[PDB]
Amino acid sequence: TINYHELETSHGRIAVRESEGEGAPLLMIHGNSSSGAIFAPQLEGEIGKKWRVIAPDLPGHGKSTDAIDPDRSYSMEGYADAMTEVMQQLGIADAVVFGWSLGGHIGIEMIARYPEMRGLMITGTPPVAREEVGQGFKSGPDMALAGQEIFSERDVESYARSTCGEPFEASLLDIVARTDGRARRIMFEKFGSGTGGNQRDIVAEAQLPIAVVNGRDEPFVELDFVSKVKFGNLWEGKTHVIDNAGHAPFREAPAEFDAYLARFIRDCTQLEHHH
Repeated sequence: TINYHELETSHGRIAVRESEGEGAPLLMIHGNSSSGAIFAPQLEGEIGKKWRVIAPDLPGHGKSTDAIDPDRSYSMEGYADAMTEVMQQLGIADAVVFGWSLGGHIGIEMIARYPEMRGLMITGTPPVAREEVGQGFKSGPDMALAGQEIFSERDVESYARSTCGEPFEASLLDIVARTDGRARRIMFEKFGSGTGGNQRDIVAEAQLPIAVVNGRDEPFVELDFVSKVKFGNLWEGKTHVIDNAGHAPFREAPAEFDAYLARFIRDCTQLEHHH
């Protein structure tokens, strides 16, 4: 079973889901207007059965409260601070981190804050400097929604369908509709303004293994750009692409995604470590 509990943090009350796996811990960080509940396939499947999968809800998302201070919390760096505080409270310093989309950007910001991170996998995330946003992302009809505060019952359906892919479930509406819209607006403005660390430079200089896994039919991320990004230590020496998946391969193509994630976790935690 999945163990659910809530943490009182400086950012607000944070909802946390944990699998019962006895193995090394994996923090999974959800995307913009999503929730850790999206990682059901990993929490409840083979990944969560073996490893201790931790899937919280960001402030303003899911079953977490809105941020005590939106100006502090709703940014890639603010979320990274919140997740670092969560891991401190959970007593876990050496998790492997998986970040989906916004969660991948948060994971990149966590590299400086969480130095014993054993690896970072990013999916739906182009590491970009602020001036590279146009190169790293695909312009499109749903792109503006990322930073749009007010969602109607539509501009909730469109967002949910494009970000989560097949299969669509009504429960996805509940998740997206709950999101504190201020979090979209403030995060987006701050990212475009470079209030946090330059993500291009961070991943180029990072020594920990970074894995990059995307769906081939990504509607938001330019895969050609991603395949050209410099990483200090790119896992298996290339960026990886899963056929018949878009923005959310961990739910669209779970067995194939899990092959990458399991192999990455094993490599980052179960191999002899040298320098």
